[PDB]
Amino acid sequence: SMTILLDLAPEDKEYQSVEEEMQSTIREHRDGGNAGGIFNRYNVIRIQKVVNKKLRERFCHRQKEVSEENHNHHNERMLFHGSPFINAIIHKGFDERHAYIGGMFGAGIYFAENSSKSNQYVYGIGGGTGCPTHKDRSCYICHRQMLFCRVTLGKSFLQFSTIKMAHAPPGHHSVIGRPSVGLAYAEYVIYRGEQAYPEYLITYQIMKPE
Ligand SMILES: Cc1cc(N2CCN(C)[C@@H](C)C2)ncc1-c1ccc(-c2nc3c(CO)cccc3c(=O)[nH]2)cc1
Ligand SMILES: [Zn+2]
Repeated sequence: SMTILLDLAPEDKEYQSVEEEMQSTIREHRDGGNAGGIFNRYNVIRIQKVVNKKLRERFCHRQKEVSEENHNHHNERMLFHGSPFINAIIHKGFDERHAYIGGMFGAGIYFAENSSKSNQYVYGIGGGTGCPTHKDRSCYICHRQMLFCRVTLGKSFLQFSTIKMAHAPPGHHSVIGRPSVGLAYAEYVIYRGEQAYPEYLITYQIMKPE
């Protein structure tokens, strides 16, 4: 459906809040930077607010159903999502028919509290072949994009190791993978696309350390 992208000004508190969450949640990955590249900082190019009436309608309708099953609590969290399918997401919304089958919690839609974890999926699973132009997973030239999303978690089912599932457990609305001594970083899983709204579209580069 019809999507409008509104540019946030770098001087605005809103743009600054999104960049602060993005920059401050960067951490070192176990693959030594193979999937997302080697960097300790991003160069934020643009931050846009995604406006889509039909997506907002579907998200708000689902929030009400979740609230009803969760003592009138949405349990909403702002979380990162990196994907080669950014264009489809901002126009058509998140779709569980395009879930990550290979995911450690089964065929769900995966979100991160660490921007660096989502950066590992911008070009595909495991970084795929990298940027389309230079076939480089650590490309410092190409402008990357990721989303900072409103995610309705409702009643979360907490897990610490791999358990493949198709849907959240009975009475639950999401699955959370927690880090332990185990997972390196937390993973947030929804099994219904309408439980996430792609609120912010961030255009950035990973920065090559000096
Ligand atoms: C589902 C899929 C198919 C595909 N394909 C292209 C080639 N082909 C067209 C098909 C084979 C299909 N490429 C990428 C994805 C995909 C996209 C994003 C993620 C993703 N995962 C995350 C995780 C998983 O642990 C944790 C934390 C955060 C994230 C995150 O932000 N994003 C996973 C997979
Ligand atoms: Zn490139």
